[PDB]
Amino acid sequence: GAMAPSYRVKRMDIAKNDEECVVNAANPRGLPGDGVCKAVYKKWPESFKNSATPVGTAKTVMCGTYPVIHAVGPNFSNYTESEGDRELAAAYREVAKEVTRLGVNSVAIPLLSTGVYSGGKDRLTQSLNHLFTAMDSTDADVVIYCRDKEWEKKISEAIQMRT
Ligand SMILES: Cn1nccc1C(=O)NCc1cccs1
Ligand SMILES: [Cl-]
Ligand SMILES: [Cl-]
Ligand SMILES: [Cl-]
Repeated sequence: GAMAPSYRVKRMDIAKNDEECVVNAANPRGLPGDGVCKAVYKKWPESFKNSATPVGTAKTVMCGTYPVIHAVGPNFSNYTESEGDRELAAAYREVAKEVTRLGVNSVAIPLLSTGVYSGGKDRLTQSLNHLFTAMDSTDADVVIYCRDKEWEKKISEAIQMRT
């Protein structure tokens, strides 16, 4: 575990993370995809060998010894708000199980279902709160990666509020 488990947020490409493993915002088919997924495909393409997994699940594949946790959030274009909310919560719970299983002291994690799977809605708070619900019982340092300057501020505020 980390000596004093923390949450942090950085506004930069998660392919440049300084953590012991990464969470991919994957598609269910293990395709290269777009946004975070495409960045992860560029950096760790070996990790997409048999990475396909259903919605609401996480599947870890090594790139060398570097774990890539493929976490499949729901596409809110296809799910009802209710069912999507349940699958988004479930994907983060599976991430917390994988992070624990791997024994890492740190993890880089994007906000699932906030990009092209958001169904055109701002889901920062929904996705971040499900992240916290899952990760709070883990002792890994969690570093959340985002690209939007306003999101960085809001994620940072949400973290510092609970400290
Ligand atoms: C941190 N990062 N590295 C590369 C691209 C991004 C990013 O956060 N993009 C927006 C998305 C959030 C979830 C799916 S796409
Ligand atoms: Cl960058
Ligand atoms: Cl997304
Ligand atoms: Cl963002």
